Amino acid sequence: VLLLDVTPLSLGIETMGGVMTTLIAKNTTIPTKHSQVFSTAEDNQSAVSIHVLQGERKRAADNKSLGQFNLDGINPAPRGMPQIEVTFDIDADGILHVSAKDKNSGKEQKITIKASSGLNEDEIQKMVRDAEANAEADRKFEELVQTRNQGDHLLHSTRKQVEEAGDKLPADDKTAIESALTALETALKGEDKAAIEAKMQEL
Amino acid sequence: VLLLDVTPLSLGIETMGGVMTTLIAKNTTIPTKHSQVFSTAEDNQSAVSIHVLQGERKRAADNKSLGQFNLDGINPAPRGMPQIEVTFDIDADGILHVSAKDKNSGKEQKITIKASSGLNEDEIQKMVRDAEANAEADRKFEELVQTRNQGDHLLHSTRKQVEEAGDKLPADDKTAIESALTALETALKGEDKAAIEAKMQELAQVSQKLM
Amino acid sequence: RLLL
Amino acid sequence: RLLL
Repeated sequence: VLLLDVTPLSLGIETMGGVMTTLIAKNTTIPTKHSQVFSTAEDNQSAVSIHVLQGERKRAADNKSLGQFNLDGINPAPRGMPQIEVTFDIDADGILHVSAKDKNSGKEQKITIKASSGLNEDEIQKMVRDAEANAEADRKFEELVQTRNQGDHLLHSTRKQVEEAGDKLPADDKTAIESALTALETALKGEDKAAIEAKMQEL
Repeated sequence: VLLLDVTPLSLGIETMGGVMTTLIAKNTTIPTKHSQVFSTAEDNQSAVSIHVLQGERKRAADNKSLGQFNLDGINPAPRGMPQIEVTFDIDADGILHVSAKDKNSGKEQKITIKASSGLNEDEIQKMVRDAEANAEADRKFEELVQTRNQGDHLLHSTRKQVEEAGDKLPADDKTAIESALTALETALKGEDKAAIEAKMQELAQVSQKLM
Repeated sequence: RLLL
Repeated sequence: RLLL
């Protein structure tokens, strides 16, 4: 009642896009545990790398990496179908317990990060400040990756849709497609939202 | 330098899940314009309803509805494939211009909401407080909807996957599936993250002879 | 992000 | 939310 144990910065995992998904939000009174179900990005993806991070930025790259672990043995499946649950657990001691478990095959890996781990009080204030200094440039990244990821989804949707009607697709339609798809993917590697939405439009 | 006309609350649109996507975040200096591309939720969806909202909550239902409009004529397509761009535009006069345009068929509908619209100075403070009061309960809705929506994606993924190998699928596998599909879709209608993940899991164990 |  |  007089003082409270709180997480100084948010804790989460890096996801598709180079972004960072927060599982334990900033200033949560630590004895807390949160779990969110994620999946794979690619078809027949056999393992996922759980990259633990601490920070407030949108780029997983602009945060503190607390550790990383792999959860493999994911039985081949269409991308977006395997179920992987990541669970962030911080006890009163402030020790972080990050586990991942294939909600089907039963497999589960674990990593335990001690409370001395992370950005010190100094780094914590700089993190918080840069978060604010860059808040908008960060917003640019958010809208960028959402679109980028959606361009990824189209590249595949389309690519597979070709098979679903291979010969049904007359040459200079089917050829007109294979071409732009090449174009979009290159754009996705880029970071121009305007350009990506364009190559998306082209397809 | 002495004053900045700024947005009191966030402005966005309601998306799948009953959640609300923010296009112009709170306290943005108004003259601003943001656009984000969305898509459809259902296969062969012909129209999208752009429901405009002002608020800080996660439930589009706990926010202020500034207006709503439909952008139809979307040529039939596999869900998640049509491209719809929603553009929120507030000029110096603080007048909001929400447009939606099929990034393919070129169709585009609009709605203009005057600055006198929205929550007043009072409602604005209440909105902000409740946001803080409920922050966690809102956090519960987020994780739920994210999961719920992922349960949706699984229901259809699996439903279609049945066709792709209909007879290849042995009775009490294919029957063990349709049953779970029926169970999950119901769980999705509810709001128990645990049970939704539970039926998602069941389908994930039953529908294996086609993983 | 899908819409209805 | 997809993992690589």
